[PDB]
Amino acid sequence: MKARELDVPGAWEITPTIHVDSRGLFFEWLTDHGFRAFAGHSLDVRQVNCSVSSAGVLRGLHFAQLPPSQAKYVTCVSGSVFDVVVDIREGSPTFGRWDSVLLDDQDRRTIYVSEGLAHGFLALQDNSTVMYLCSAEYNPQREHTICATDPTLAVDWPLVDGAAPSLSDRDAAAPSFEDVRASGLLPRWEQTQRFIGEMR
Amino acid sequence: MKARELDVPGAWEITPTIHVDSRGLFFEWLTDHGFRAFAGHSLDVRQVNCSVSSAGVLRGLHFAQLPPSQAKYVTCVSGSVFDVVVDIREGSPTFGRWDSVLLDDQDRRTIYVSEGLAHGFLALQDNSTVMYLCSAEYNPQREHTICATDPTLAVDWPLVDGAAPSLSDRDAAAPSFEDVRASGLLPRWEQTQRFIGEMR
Repeated sequence: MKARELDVPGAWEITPTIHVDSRGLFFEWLTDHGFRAFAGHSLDVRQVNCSVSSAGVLRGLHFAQLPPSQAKYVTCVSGSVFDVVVDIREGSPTFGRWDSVLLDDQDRRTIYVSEGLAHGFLALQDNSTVMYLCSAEYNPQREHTICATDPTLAVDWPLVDGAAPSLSDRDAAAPSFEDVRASGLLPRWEQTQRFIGEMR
Repeated sequence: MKARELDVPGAWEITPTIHVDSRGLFFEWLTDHGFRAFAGHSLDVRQVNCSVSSAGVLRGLHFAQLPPSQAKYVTCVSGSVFDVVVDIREGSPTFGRWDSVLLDDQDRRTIYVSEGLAHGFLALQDNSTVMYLCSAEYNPQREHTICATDPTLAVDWPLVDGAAPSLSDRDAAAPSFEDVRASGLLPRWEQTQRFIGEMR
């Protein structure tokens, strides 16, 4: 299982080894040995979520406060989504930068988003199903959103032929990256790096 | 999340609460609190597998030796499969009995199969995708198969319009339930119950 670190350190694109046969195909989405190899520790799966999205739906950008924050291991099992990770860790060398992975049912990649990072996606097709393993259960009291179209982050979302994204009400009213930063709610690089080190 | 114990004790059918909105739908597939409620302990996810199957493919019947065996939390995210669990635990009150759950992308149910049970499924539609969380990594040296069409177990598979199942080569040559039993490879109820108790 090929794992490539993204331009945001602590986020990875994983490409599975897909076994194809007369019955269809099989692959190992996660393995503890494969995960540990790139992440340096085991993924503690406390929750697994699934969404189905129509074309142009944008969910994000979410993060969870440290600790324990909420690491995400994210894949698309039908359709396709353009998935984004944002370095929101203050003091990080790449603070403010983002990168993307194309998740879909063709190459069946995954994005791993480690703790204190922000994540979201835009569904590129109808009936786009995303599953994601989380290192913590849903905790609306420590989960935050950043406007997915925030001009400081300036993520380049690939609009669908060629229309405005559909967002939830909460995601549509999300505060700006600068609002969140100035609220002292962004994770700190020093502590996220240390928290990941104590797991390793 | 509604959890109903099957006729095989230690296997459960889980029905999620599906949240539907303008974007599509979302649900929590697993939560630690929801899992613990019915299973009495946390699921230790060490591997997650995914298959895509065409109509009439039958995978099974697999089990893993205790300990730690391999508990499975199994769902269908596209298409539909008829999923079977078999009580292969010697000394169990329901030794030899089986039950089924219909997994599909409509009701989005799950089957939880605890340790020392045997599991399999028959895909009822093309492009039937199954994901499953496992409490242990793939260990071909402690994993065994029982003929899915074994006459002692006598599972009633729902053949697809109306043809023989397609099996892997290994599953097509699997030994009989009585071969496995007589090889002392079946799990023991007393130890599986005790192993689950030490986790609880």
